[PDB]
Amino acid sequence: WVEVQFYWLDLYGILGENLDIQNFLPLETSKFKSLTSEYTIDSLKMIKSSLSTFLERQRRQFPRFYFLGNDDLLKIIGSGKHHDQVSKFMKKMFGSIESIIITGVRSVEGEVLNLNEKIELKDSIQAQEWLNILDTEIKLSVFTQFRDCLGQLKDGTDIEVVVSKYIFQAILLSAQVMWTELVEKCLQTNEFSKYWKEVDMKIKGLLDKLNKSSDNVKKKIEALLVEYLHFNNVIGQLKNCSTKEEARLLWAKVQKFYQKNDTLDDLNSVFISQSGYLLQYKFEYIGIPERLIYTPLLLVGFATLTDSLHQKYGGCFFGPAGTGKTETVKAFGQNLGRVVVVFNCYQVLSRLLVGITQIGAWGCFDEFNRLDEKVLSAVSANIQQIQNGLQVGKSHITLLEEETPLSPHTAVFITLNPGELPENLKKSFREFSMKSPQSGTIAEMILQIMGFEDSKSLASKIVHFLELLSSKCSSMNHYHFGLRTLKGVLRNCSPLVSEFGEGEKTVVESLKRVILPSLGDTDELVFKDELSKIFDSAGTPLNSKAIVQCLKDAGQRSGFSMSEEFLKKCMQFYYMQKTQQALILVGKAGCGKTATWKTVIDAMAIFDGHANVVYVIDTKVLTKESLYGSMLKATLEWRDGLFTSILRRVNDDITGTFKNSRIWVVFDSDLDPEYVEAMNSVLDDNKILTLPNGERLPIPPNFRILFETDNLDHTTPATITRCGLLWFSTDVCSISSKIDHLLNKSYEAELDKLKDLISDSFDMASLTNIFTCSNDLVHILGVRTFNKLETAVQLAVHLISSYRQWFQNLDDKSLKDVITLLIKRSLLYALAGDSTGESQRAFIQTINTYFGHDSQELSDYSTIVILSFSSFCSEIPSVSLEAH
Amino acid sequence: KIFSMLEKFGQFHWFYGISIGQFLSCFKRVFIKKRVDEILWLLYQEVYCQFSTALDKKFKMIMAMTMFCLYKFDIESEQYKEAVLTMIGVLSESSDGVPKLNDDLRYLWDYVTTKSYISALNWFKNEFFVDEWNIADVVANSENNYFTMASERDVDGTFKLIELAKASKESLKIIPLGSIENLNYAQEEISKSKIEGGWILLQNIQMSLSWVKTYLHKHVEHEKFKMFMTCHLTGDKLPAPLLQRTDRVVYEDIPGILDTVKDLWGSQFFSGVWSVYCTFLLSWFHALITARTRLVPHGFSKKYYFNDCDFQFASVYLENVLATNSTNNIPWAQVRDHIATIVYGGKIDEEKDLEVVAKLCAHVFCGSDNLQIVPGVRIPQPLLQQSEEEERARLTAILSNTIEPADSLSSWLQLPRESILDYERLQAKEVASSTEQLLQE
Ligand SMILES: Nc1ncnc2c1ncn2[C@@H]1O[C@H](COP(=O)(O)OP(=O)(O)OP(=O)(O)O)[C@@H](O)[C@H]1O
Ligand SMILES: Nc1ncnc2c1ncn2[C@@H]1O[C@H](COP(=O)(O)OP(=O)(O)O)[C@@H](O)[C@H]1O
Repeated sequence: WVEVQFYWLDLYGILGENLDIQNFLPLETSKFKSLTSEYTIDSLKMIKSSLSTFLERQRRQFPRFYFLGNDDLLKIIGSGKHHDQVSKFMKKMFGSIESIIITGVRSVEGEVLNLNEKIELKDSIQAQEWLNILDTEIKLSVFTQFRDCLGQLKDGTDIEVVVSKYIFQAILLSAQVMWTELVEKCLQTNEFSKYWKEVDMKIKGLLDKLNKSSDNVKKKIEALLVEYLHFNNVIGQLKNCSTKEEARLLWAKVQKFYQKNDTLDDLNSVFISQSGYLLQYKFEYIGIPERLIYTPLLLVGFATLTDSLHQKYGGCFFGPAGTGKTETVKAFGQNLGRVVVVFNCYQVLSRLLVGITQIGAWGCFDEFNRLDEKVLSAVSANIQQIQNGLQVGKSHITLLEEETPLSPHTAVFITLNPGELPENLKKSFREFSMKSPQSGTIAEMILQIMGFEDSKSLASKIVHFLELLSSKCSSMNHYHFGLRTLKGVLRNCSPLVSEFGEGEKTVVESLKRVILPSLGDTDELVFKDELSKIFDSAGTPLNSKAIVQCLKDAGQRSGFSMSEEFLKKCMQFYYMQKTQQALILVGKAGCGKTATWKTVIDAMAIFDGHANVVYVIDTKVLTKESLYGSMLKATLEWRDGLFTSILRRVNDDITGTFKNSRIWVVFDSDLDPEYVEAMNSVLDDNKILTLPNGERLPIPPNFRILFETDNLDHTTPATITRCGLLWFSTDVCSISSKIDHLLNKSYEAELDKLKDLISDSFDMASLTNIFTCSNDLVHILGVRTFNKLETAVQLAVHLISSYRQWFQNLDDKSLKDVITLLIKRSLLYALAGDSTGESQRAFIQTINTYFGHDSQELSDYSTIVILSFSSFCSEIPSVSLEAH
Repeated sequence: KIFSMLEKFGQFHWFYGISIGQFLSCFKRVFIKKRVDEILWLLYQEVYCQFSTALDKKFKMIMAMTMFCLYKFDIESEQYKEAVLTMIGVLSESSDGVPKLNDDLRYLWDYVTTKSYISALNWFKNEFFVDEWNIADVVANSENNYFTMASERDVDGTFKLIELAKASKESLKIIPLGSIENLNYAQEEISKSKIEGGWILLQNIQMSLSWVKTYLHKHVEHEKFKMFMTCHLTGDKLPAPLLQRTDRVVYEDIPGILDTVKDLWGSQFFSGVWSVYCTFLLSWFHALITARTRLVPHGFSKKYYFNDCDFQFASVYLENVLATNSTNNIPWAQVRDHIATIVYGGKIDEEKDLEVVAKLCAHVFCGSDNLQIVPGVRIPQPLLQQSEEEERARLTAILSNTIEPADSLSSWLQLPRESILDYERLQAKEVASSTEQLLQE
């Protein structure tokens, strides 16, 4: 009833409200009217399947609406009057616009765009018309910002005032255009020093504007300084050319931007030249996205992509992972002022492919080798059909047995990681094999853009240090020393400069805070030795007495022991949760993980005075539907899962406590890729949660996520690198420390004299001997004695507590003998209790010979009866079993 | 014994699977063609002449030497048995010692002493297997109608089947695939030629192996009807029931270089004198790199596959360069870099191959006053008063008069002789080790 009513109202808002759209399917609309008058779910589903042709025509009206499924698109169509639910899901439309401000639009990362002129809105306007109007308006706004930026720059105005008003795209490509023009004017003569100095003072003034700017302005200015460093490097190389042949070759290799000065068109008026090859700029808004640091091999990849795409043939990359192929493709695409869709590896894939070839955008495939044979063959056939249609100049293509128009600018890109594509693809693709990218150049330019006074030498030192680490440390599964880790280190250097300053010390401290938690023990010693040998800074200890005092206070409050390894792990966790949001704690079973982060919670609750809320959740115990949600297909009903309910309750904040408290949601189970890929949107810097119903639940900055696991064989390197990975190489305690903590815990769960006698009776001298003797004993279901101390304590102290009723009527020697016998029995049934009878008697003999002959020798069948020391022979009851 | 050896060959590779009815039909052909020693000799000759063309060159030499060894082991004495065994051992450098002392055996020892390994391997075919079979002899003396013509890459049988169809005056139909329209056209052509006959060509069917599994198993005496399909020896595995119902033919890539230059320049039908000169140099370089491709141990380090696509893209690039230059100053450095690190080095994933390709590019695209492209002939630069037809005639005349030397794999590709002798010695070692594995088992 509810599902039928909801579907009827949705279809009424789609088709019944609007006129002159029922002509395509008159019988289907008549059936819908009949069922609406009668009011069913099966008929509604059959109609919505028969309305796909009408839905296909609707998607053909505005091809940019094709990127969604059926449900999201019908939600868009139904809300065609309130002008809502469309701006919210704008991220999936263009990839660089999050919402609509009609005054303008707002980017995903947080940049606002202003239209050239307003667009009138009415309640009788269908979505496609004003959507296309908005697309044309934002494009024309980019064009007019280009032309006024060119007018201002040719007038003589400085970049610092232009960059603060317009969009990054316009000023970027304007600077590219004027750089091309002035390098050409320098090439017509033999003068290059003056333009080099001019761009040098331009870079310096842009840095001086950068150091006192807000977040969006800082991101835009950095995204401009990467290309300005490119311009500086190119002009410096051209000045160093001995002959004009080398200068001409180097200028032909690098990109050049030209604008036609006679064409009346706007979108077809800017082209890109590289070694005589022309590519058409698209002029699509991108905001301030990530800009790759430019390297000569990046320019070679740009050149070969241009050479491939000139002849209507797509590009294709292959090589080892970590060399930067997908990011190279993305930088090339957004360099042309257009957004390249990204595929992560059949019906949905083919639908996205046909949408791409009917929109004219670019398609990029990542990690192409993880497909089954059938889907691989079908995808290869579809790409071959698209590429043959593009080569033949066909207006329309017979792809997926539908007649869809083909744009001449459609391109398909595929990346591979060999150690393969079929014959038909390699007959119509060009393969490129990039080498290891120069981490020296990337590091040097990112350090220069971050204002490091010693950039080239420090970059060379840090890449040499990373190479030594990769060539000297162990070959562990989670060890990644590629460019991702270096970029993460240099990104985490940003909050540390406010306390350590630019130079070697900040780099060393961030290198410690990122690398050192993820290493083992001998790897940690190798890292420390290499850091001491290569880097000059010895790492003087900063003033952190308050936090270590708070950790020690929390440890003595919870009864924990403050061993230096535990302090090291606590400091690593604290410094790693200062910046990183999603932490992973990895170690052996029962090695002190939950205790570690609970101690951190208590210690920094004391330190900050800030309230803490903990929601302990096991990953594997709850299923996927119960953890997040389950779209009940019977009536399209939504039941919130535990994590999603917690997020909704903390977003609502009815009580208001969560505005002044920290909330952690731990995941205390083995990591499952099926359980962590569902929250990959929370994982990165987006800090947003996706849902099956499509809700985008924000995550507050104090809402931290934790993971506890014992192994990392079944965890992908993608989540490892994005998370702050903490590794527990060994146990965080001594045996005496754990035995004392367990004694204190059960005490909390002549009493003082009894406690003193128990604590003194657990003398470590003979305890260590018997523990290392039992460690050599074969135990079934072999577990460490560090996991048997709990059983020993909880048995011994409970036996003494139960026998406490007869402790006021015996001598001190008898009490000592009783205590010793109970301790011996508890340690027998804890340490050697999981071993054979002969080994049990051997451990009895070892206990008797290691606690001294003065103590009461525990027999193999000894017991205490209500009190005297008896043997188990006398308690056997004779039984007289009956016949039947 | 012969069938056991052929079963071993069929076990070594998925394309050599030999049935038993084929062997019995070959034995029938032994008596059909026109005392026990004569029958045995005719058996060996006919079986080799039928089952050589279904193997590649290395297995051709292996089977020839093994058949000669078996015949001489059964017929001749123990001393010749030991002599043959020790020559095979010294071919693989496993048994050291002179054979016991025969004019032909002395010729073998002379060839082994002179380290002419390919001549020593071909001596068996020169001495015993007098008769040879080409593709025309196989297709003429075959009672079937479905043919598989597989080969390595860097070569195709399209022109060979064109020549065969011209020789037989039959209308052939080359049917490329890649689209569902191509599949439907091939299906219609098959359904037509199953009624009206005619020779039908299929090319590179390994990509359409799925269509093979869909259609050919369900599908498979008309006059002048022979269906041809072309596969790749390095491709995916074909079905065994499909393979056993058809005749198998392996084609060998040509060993020459000047023939490749002539074949490339005979298809570049035309941009004036400079475009033609650039296309001529590009055809020469494509031929030289394709010749260097097959020398996998020494010239290169991995068997790449440069088809005509990269040559076509380099031609387009040279056309675009020549269009944007009115000063008659060709940017030799720019085209050299673009060929070395994008065109003929884009697929390359190794540094050393890039360095040798760049060295060859500098040797070919130097653009000197008087270039010596090979030690044999030198191509002078064009003058400034010529049209396209005069340059075409001059280039064709300077192409025809060149002499291909016996050391073209060394002098033209600029490699030391020791590398080629080591490669030939390694091939001899592989052949001898394989035939020992055939012998002792
Ligand atoms: N100073 C200490 N630091 C850490 N753990 C301690 C300390 N003293 C005692 N312990 C022991 O640590 C236990 C807490 O569990 P612990 O953190 O060691 O396990 P865990 O590795 O989180 O376990 P799991 O692998 O089952 O998730 C306490 O029950 C106590 O016995
Ligand atoms: N010019 C560049 N600027 C910034 N990062 C780069 C550049 N070139 C390569 N990278 C690095 O390439 C790595 C990612 O590429 P890659 O691992 O090949 O993608 P995939 O895993 O999808 O194949 C990242 O470490 C990125 O830092």
